[PDB]
Amino acid sequence: GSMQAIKCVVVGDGAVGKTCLLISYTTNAFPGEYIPTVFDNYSANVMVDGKPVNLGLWDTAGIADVFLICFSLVSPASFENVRAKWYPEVRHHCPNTPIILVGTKLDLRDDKDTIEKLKEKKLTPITYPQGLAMAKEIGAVKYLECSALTQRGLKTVFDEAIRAVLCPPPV
Ligand SMILES: Nc1nc2c(ncn2[C@@H]2O[C@H](COP(=O)(O)OP(=O)(O)NP(=O)(O)O)[C@@H](O)[C@H]2O)c(=O)[nH]1
Ligand SMILES: [Mg+2]
Repeated sequence: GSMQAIKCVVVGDGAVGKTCLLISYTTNAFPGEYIPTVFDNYSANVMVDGKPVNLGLWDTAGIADVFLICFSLVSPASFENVRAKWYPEVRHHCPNTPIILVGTKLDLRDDKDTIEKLKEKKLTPITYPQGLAMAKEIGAVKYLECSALTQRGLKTVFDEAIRAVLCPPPV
């Protein structure tokens, strides 16, 4: 053993939950404490489809094998920036590198008070069909929703980032 190294770079607007996504996945605990930019990258040794992989995860302020573009499901402004900023920025460096679109803070999309404070701003959470359509719009290989807090959807984000590298499409 013998494992494949895969580099994954995580981008998206400020406060969408990139750091908490990576820490929750790699330590299995949502961080209830301050996180100094001491760490800009995290690591996980994972088995996907019977294949041992060293997943290297690179965090940013909001050569990759795969990118995660993240937006908060309760921030329409972060969602618009997926196509306005993050997709063009990734594609200038890397025309072909797969992208996974990730909607974060899934626990808040059905949260009553987060729905109610948005409604004061004539905003509403991003729905699953809207996210899926934005993924098609930016040519993302997959669209996934997750909560770092509850860990719902969290493992699948990384499993899919890995499958995107290990199993590229025909062509
Ligand atoms: N309810 C909920 N809050 C979350 C979740 N993930 C992160 N948060 C909260 O969202 C805020 C931002 O999280 P953080 O991971 O620091 O975001 P970031 O994208 O790294 N920010 P930056 O780009 O500035 O470094 C924090 O208050 C954090 O607790 C989640 O899944 N659910
Ligand atoms: Mg951060």
